Amino acid sequence: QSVLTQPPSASGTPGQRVTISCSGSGSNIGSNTINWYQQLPGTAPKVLIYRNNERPSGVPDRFSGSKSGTSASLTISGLQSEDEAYYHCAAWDDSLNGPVFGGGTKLTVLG
Amino acid sequence: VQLVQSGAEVKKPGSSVKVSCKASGDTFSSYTFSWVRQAPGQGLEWMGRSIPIVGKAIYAQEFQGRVTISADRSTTTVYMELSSLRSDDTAVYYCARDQSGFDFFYYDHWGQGTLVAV
Amino acid sequence: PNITNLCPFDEVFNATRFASVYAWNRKRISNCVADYSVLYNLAPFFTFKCYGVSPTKLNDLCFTNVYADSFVIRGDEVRQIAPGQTGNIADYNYKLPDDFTGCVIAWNSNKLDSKVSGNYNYLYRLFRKSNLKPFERDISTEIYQAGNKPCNGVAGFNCYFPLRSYSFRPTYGVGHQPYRVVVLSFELLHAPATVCGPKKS
Repeated sequence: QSVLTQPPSASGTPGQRVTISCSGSGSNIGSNTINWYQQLPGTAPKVLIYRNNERPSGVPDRFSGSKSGTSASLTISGLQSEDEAYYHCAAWDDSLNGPVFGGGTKLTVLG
Repeated sequence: VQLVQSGAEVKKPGSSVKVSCKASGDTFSSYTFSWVRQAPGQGLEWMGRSIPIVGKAIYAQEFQGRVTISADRSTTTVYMELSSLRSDDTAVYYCARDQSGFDFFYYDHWGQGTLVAV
Repeated sequence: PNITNLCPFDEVFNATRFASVYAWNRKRISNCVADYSVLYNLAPFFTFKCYGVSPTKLNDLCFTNVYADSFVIRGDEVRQIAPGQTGNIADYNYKLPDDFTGCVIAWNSNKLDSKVSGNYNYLYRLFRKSNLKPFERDISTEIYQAGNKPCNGVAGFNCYFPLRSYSFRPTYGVGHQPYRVVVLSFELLHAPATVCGPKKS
């Protein structure tokens, strides 16, 4: 629904390196950094990463975020079975002077 | 931080919503506060932002006027008022606290909101 | 001339947070030995003017008592901090007397003070009945009744909130960016000296 397009679903097996990409337009994502967020099922969603390169306190470290112009990619190594959740990308859209959020992905951790 | 809000309640189309969010454990006024709704199991999209220091507020251009946001510094609280509800507004609402107003880090401290069904 | 003591100018000029113009946190320093070479040699000072004494012979002077007051402002009104100058910031929040003897330092700080969401920690008042006496704080948030109509409680028309906030985000151009402003006020040798720079030989 937003400028930041996003595939609907993603899959990952244990011990598998998986990659998820979020892209938009050069008006907002080509000139501003990207934050990534985790909608964990059923209750309050939690932050994943800000500025694509540094993480908050207490969060694990296997997440690896990177930015290349339009495309921001998060890579997960050693994915665990409790990580099945929505993953979202957000950025401060400067055209509308407000935050804009991605479509979201269903990360499914197959047993 | 310690964020709380009102409980979940169900309404009918054509009604109005008064909903409230409270923050404790920090200085309420110094931080601005954002309101974002999300349909159950759907995508995320921002609604508005409010300024406890002044009271000036900004809303989504697609939803100007029909919604309103208020803040109080003496009681240290923020409120939405929603008008002209419909089935499109069946969603959970989240009051987020900005830790830093910079691209380096923003929009982290953030609560569990209230679900609304119309 | 040893020299022995020191004074924390890195406490003020490198402070991570500054108060806004309505409640500027004046700090009085005494029993110091301050070197301005670490100050002046810094690169990004785009505005360094002084009035009472020349900025060259500062290191060979003694000061009776020094007040350093720091805050942030918009670039457009940086020229308004001059003594006797009028306008908005130099009339309703913080103004300097004509007999001012210290001097000011203003520069651009978009590294940290700039906020992509705008200024919602700082602000600058617009409404006040009387022009404030120089170097006087003002923290009261009494609602300024604009017209003849008295009013308390909430806002309205003829009833306005006395506070307005800036918005310092990177899209704002030069003069609209967060310019830190510090002011040193002192009396030039009319009392026993407690702070003097490194008396050089």
